[PDB]
Order: sequence, then structure tokens, then C-alpha cells
Amino acid sequence: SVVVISQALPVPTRIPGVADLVGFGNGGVYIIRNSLLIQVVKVINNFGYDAGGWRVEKHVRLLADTTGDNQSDVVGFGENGVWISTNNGNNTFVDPPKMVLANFAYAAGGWRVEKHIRFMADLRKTGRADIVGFGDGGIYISRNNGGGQFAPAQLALNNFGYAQGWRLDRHLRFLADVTGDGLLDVVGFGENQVYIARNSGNGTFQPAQAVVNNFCIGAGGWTISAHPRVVADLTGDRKADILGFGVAGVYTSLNNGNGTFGAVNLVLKDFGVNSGWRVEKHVRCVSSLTNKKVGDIIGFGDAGVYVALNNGNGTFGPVKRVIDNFGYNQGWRVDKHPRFVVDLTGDGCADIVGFGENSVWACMNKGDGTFGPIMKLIDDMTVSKGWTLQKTVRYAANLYL
Ligand SMILES: CC(=O)N[C@H]1[C@H]([C@H](O)[C@H](O)CO)O[C@@](O)(C(=O)O)C[C@@H]1O
Ligand SMILES: CC(=O)N[C@H]1[C@H]([C@H](O)[C@H](O)CO)O[C@@](O)(C(=O)O)C[C@@H]1O
Ligand SMILES: CC(=O)N[C@H]1[C@H]([C@H](O)[C@H](O)CO)O[C@@](O)(C(=O)O)C[C@@H]1O
Ligand SMILES: [Ca+2]
Repeated sequence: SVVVISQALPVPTRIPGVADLVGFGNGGVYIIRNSLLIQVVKVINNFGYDAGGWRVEKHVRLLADTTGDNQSDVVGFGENGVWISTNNGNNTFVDPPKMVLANFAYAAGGWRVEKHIRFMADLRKTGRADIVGFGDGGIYISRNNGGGQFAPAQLALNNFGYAQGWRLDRHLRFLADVTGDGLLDVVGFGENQVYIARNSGNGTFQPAQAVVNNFCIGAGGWTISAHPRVVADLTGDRKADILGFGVAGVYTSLNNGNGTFGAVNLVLKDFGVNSGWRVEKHVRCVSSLTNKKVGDIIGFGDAGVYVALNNGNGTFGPVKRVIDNFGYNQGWRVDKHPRFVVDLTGDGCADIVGFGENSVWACMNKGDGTFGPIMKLIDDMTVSKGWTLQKTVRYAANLYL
């Protein structure tokens, strides 16, 4: 697959890759490096609930390469600005973090987790992540000029902001390449249309264009509470398509290749409301599970994990239950046990990792979208070791390649 940044998954992971696990726990930052030694290493005495007073409801914590060396850094949008702990290359990070910009923060700019979105993204092909925020006035960017130097925030576009009516309980915003030039464009599921704003590569986005009159709360009755939507390449040309988990099942609108979109089609009669899928019980993902390197469908359902494989053109094979685990029936809960679909083995076919009640578990893809047995990774970064959704943040992330 390709680099798409979403609200649900603001830290993209590489296909192929051997993703690491990163936890912002009470006591600070801990990593599990993907390797022959599986252990938890504490790396930063900060960015934690107790270590610095970091709060899920006030602050944002991400990973991103802010230097251009393909190593991920820790990035926190704190009370009064943006703090970065850079990767030292050896499973250590700079501590204390450095405050790079007095903006995009609770008390510097009036940023609110419940109103605004903050990402890091290399928006100008410099190799380094710029700060990008969907704020009040529109989209703001702080340019990453290297050496830890971030420029004062500049308005990238006067759209997709709270002022323009954008709401986290109604609407969705993504960064994804819809043209194939490698620049991440805005894709926004608004009140009545899906819009794109083309990335000009210079810290600005072009005027919004409506591309589809569906997939929205006011067009087709798509709600945040029942009908998740994603953007992902379903054909293998590196250009992002639209995919929605609706009522009858999965609908898509395919990119024509130039960032305009096709008609909306029902392509699979599963993974929707009518087949019993529920945002409160289940996790629904699109990731590459095969050597076709396109978006396949993965659902963590009741009885286990279900998969429908993309034929390579956005049509799908039959739904198969591939693992009898990680499901609601096995006690896995959306509010307690983070589950990710990411490559942990370097073959290009995404695997499964789940932060369970007692242990972190993984289940590896055989290379063809079928899976091996469940494997216990470590007894840490779990509910029973004091990690909750309300006080901790957990990601899969490529710290290195
Ligand atoms: C959340 C958010 O967007 N904050 C931004 C605000 C709002 O757009 C305006 O306060 C809307 O009135 O504008 C700034 O120029 C500012 O005043 O500091 C930049 C800041 O980062
Ligand atoms: C959330 C959302 O879709 N906002 C869009 C709105 C709404 O469609 C109107 O509020 C409907 O009346 O219209 C705009 O032209 C605007 O206000 O600049 C574009 C903006 O992106
Ligand atoms: C969420 C969802 O599945 N929406 C689907 C809707 C709704 O079923 C009806 O609009 C509700 O009355 O039906 C469509 O034909 C439409 O109107 O666009 C396709 C769309 O994908
Ligand atoms: Ca794999």
C-alpha cells in the first residue's frame, strides 16, 4: 500500500516493513523493537500521563521522521507548543524533548482535540515531516526547515476547518495522494460531498473540488457512528480510492487516475450494518495482505478475523474467517484492546497485532492472505499492566526500516 494519513491511523506504516510497537504510557515512552529480542524499553521520561501530564483529551502524540534520515521521532502537541524527541538511531531518543514551535497547542493557538486535527506529513517532498493542522480558520502548516527549525504557521488553505463547518462527529479528513505525483492531497468527507484539495507542493492546497455526492452524512446517510470510511489504493497504481463500510456492505468510488472519481458501487455484500458489523464491537481495516499490493478488507468481527481479498482491481473475493481469535467473542473490545493490521515480518503482506487484556499477540500472514497461529509477544502494554485507552496511546510504527 501507499502513505495515507487518517484520523483513525495518523501514523502510517510501511508495506513491506517490520513495524515496531510504541507506547505512550503513564511513565513516558516505551518501545518494543521488532527483532529477535522482544522486550519493552523505556526511552523518554516524558510524553506520559504522569511523566509531563500528557492527556489524551488535550494533547496529540505521534511518530514521524522530522529530519529526513528515515528514522521516526516522537512528536507531541503539548500544552504550549510542539515538542520533539529525535531518534538517536540506537533505540534511544533525545530526552528532554525540544520545543520547536509555540503553536498547534491547547494554550498556544487554542487547539482542541474535540474540534481540530493535527498530523505530521512530508507535504513538500523534502524528506522531512511538516506540521499540519486542520484548525479553525482552515488548514495550517508549519514548515520543517531542517535542524529542528519549524517556521511560523502559515494558512495552507481556508477550508476544511471548524469555521467552514467541519465536525468530528459528522465528517472525515484524510491526507492521501489522489493524482500519483507523490504529494498528499486533502480528501474530505463533508456534509454533502467528498472534496479534494490538490497539494501544490509549496505548503498550500488548491481550492476544494467536489468529487462524489455520497459517503457523507448529508449524501447517502453515512454516519460516524455506524459507517466507517477509508481512503486506500484498491488497484495498485499508487492513487487512492474511496471505500466505505455502509449498510448493505462495502461501497467504493474508484479514482479515474487524475483525482476525479467514478460512480459509487456496492462491491461486497458483507462488513456492513446489514451483516451485523458495528463500530462499537468491531474493527474494519483496509491493508495489503498479498503480493498484489492493493487494499484488501480485514474485519475483526464476532467469531474472529474476516478477510476479503482484492482481485487487484477493486473487486473482491469471498469473505473467509482466517483466525478464530481477536474477535468480540474472544473477549476483545474496541474500548480496551487496540488491534492493527501492519507488516511485522517484511514480506509486504500485512500481519495482525493486538494489545490484549494480558498480553500483546500477533498472527502472521503466510504471504497469501491466510494466517498462521496466534503468537504471544510479551506481557506488557496491556490492560492488566495498567494501559488504558483513556490514559495511554499505542501505535505500530516503523522507528527504522
Ligand atoms: C485552532 C486554530 O486554528 N488556531 C489558529 C488560529 C485560529 O484560526 C483563529 O483563532 C480563528 O479565529 O489562528 C491563528 O492565526 C492564531 O490566532 O493563533 C493560528 C492558530 O494556530
Ligand atoms: C462541512 C462542509 O461540508 N463544509 C463545506 C460547506 C458546507 O457544504 C455548507 O456548510 C453547506 O451548507 O460549504 C463550503 O462552500 C464553505 O462553507 O466554504 C465548503 C465547506 O468545505
Ligand atoms: C450508508 C449507506 O450504505 N448509504 C447508501 C445509501 C443509503 O442506503 C440511502 O441513501 C438511505 O436511505 O444508498 C445509496 O444508494 C445512496 O443513497 O447513496 C448508496 C449509499 O452507499
Ligand atoms: Ca507480513
